[PDB]
Amino acid sequence: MKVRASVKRICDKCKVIRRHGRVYVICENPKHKQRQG
Amino acid sequence: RMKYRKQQRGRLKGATKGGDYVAFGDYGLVALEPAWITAQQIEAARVAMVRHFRRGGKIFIRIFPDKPYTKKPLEVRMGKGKGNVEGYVAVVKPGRVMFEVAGVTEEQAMEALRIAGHKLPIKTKIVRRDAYDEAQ
Amino acid sequence: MEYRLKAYYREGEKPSALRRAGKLPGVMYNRHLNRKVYVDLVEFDKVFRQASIHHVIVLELPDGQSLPTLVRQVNLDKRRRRPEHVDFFVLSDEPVEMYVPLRFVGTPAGVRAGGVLQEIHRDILVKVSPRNIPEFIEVDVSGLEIGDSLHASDLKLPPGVELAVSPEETIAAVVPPEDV
Amino acid sequence: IGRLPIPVPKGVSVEVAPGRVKVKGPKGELEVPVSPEMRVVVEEGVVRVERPSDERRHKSLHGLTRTLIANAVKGVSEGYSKELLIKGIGYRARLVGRALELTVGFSHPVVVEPPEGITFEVPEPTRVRVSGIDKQKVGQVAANIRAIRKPSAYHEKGIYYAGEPVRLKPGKAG
Amino acid sequence: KKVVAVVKLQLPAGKATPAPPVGPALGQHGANIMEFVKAFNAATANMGDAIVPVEITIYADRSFTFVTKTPPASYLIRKAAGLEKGAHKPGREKVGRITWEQVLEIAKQKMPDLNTTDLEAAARMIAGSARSMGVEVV
RNA sequence: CCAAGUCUGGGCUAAGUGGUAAAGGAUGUGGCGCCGCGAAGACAGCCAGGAGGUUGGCUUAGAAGCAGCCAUCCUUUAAAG
RNA sequence: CUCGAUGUCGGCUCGUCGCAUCCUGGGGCUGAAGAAGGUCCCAAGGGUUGGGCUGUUCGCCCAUUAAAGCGGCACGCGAGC
Repeated sequence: MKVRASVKRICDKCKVIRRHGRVYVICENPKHKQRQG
Repeated sequence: RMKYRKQQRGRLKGATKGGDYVAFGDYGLVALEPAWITAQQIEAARVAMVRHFRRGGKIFIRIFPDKPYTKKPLEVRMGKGKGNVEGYVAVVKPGRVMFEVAGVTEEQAMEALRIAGHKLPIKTKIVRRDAYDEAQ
Repeated sequence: MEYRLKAYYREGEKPSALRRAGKLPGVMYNRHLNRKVYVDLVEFDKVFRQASIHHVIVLELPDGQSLPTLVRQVNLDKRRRRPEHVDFFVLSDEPVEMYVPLRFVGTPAGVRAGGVLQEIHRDILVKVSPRNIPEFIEVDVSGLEIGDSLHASDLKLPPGVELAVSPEETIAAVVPPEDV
Repeated sequence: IGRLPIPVPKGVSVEVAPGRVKVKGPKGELEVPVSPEMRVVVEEGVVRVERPSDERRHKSLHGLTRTLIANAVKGVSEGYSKELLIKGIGYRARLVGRALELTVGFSHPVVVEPPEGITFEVPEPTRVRVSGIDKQKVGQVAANIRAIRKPSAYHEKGIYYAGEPVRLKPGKAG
Repeated sequence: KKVVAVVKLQLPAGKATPAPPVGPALGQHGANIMEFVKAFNAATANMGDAIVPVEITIYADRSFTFVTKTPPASYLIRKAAGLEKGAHKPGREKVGRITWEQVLEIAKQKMPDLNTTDLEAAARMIAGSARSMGVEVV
């Protein structure tokens, strides 16, 4: 899941993973592909 | 918005600071870098707060919907007497005392405001007085 | 309790340089005697902060002249707050100008009643009692709804009694966040 | 203090080379990398990673070279085998010698060929996995197999590392 | 598929298969309506009109039931007390309000199963859960 | 490229920012104040218990935390949801 | 700027970049079983029909199709109709 902006974790244990400036949240919930990079 | 019964056509253009500051409940929105602001949008924040809160504990206010603007026509050429009044707003430009009580006893009120504004019309922050303030 | 480190050149310029240093301008005033001393912020503040220490004076040590002071005027700088100049009064004996800490128990009957929330107008009081008043001018009242409001009247003047303000006007009241 | 501590037993051929620390044990003189400032020691039984400063880059670096060569060696002591469990009524597992095999994708020609330290263990074939030598290389290959037919968190006929509890997405009506 | 362990069932003594807690409930959860129900009758039938809570299953001691264990706090309080359903709203309404002594008394009355049991525990719990429903102190 | 230090001195980024933009969103990077804590020996790592009226309000088919509108306590130490 | 002058619609004929991608693939996602859908990020390579009526580009209808995309260049084109 992508959104140029917003990404604010939610699978509650939802993770702030820095990947090439790629502001991406990694989790255990398909729902949370937090892609804002 | 509100400014009911005014008195005249319009203001104009300028601005750089003021005199908003104190506190008044300690659930405050310190406007920061701005200009006027839609009395409506304002209502936005109004609502925003109102709802966040468990829907009752009453907030306060601050800067009034005091001014009137015109885009003049609706989109024509340009020459009328600047006629028509179409927007009505508040005018705060140097970080100000946007006053929002309510009794949320919480960074909850914080939140409601927080975004009401984060949204609102600009750059601003929030807090509570801590240099008190003495009146007559 | 408090203290400070002295001034020289004031009104503005130098003091500014101070702000820079980490020291904001200080006006030292007493019944018709006065000179400028200077503000080292950080701690200045801490104490200030006390607040109870902003209403109710304390002892400032400056060059050894252990003296009594309260805030009587100050310029906190809008642009970020903090100050533009800090002003105090060292006091002999005659304390009349007192805006001291006010507490009261609004013995619930508000938000735990009509939902009504309690708005406080005074929170603090400005009356008299020469160099003698704590951190708690106090009162209280269970009435918290009906449209209820409590005033400078009912008041309830403890120990060193001395209303120096107005014949009522209210201390505060119960606002219907949603009626009652 | 604590970001550089390891013991180097076995008579391990734990020896510094030209830019690479060569850790030799069962077969492979595993190359556990070396940066110019890091620098390290291995005396009697003690193996230590050095810290030529204490900035972010280095600190991580420490954790690295340390756990890594750490690996290199503990490894060389043994070799490295991978614990993979195939499980799926839709799959078969047989070695063939130097080759994959196995299938669920109904056209079975599944011919792989264990790169190196990698050997195939099919005693099952449910419990069936691999062995390697190179900490990662092994993991990687395992993933290779796994993924190539594995996923299934709603109905499952797959290859599973240890066999993580993996999701259980319900279906039609219920 | 069939999860096996004591299933808690809150019911009306004298009765025998409450639609909600014993109809489906017992049945699919791990208990059973009519039979657990009638052994129950045999028992809770003499204690049922101020709240009857029991946990049941085919359990150790080799039998069917498990433990009949004092009516929930608030339910028995009110149930000895007076009005009807929950006070529609507690705290704010202040519609149901009991009396000190009266509280300590019914308190000791049912007190037995009390967590460790005592006068303070009984009366205090009364006030607590009492308010909880709408049974405030007054 | 074309005249003149690929000066010296102390810093910060490293995206090429050099070489153009906001609201805004962040375990970037570096810098300074308030808290809890290693000997009421910490936290991440990790053993075991995750308590007894709690499983009280409308819906009550269900809030009987984990449908939703009210409360916001009682017993009791893992300590207290 | 342009008038001692720059020929403006539509349509031909021949086009040429763009991607906010219609069709093509690669994709994480689902309120994904399959299938087929819908939801975003990557990628312009190639592809991107015929009629009808209307001077209309637009558009509605006929029959298909993988699809039968939006739009840049005086809304490209008279020293080429």
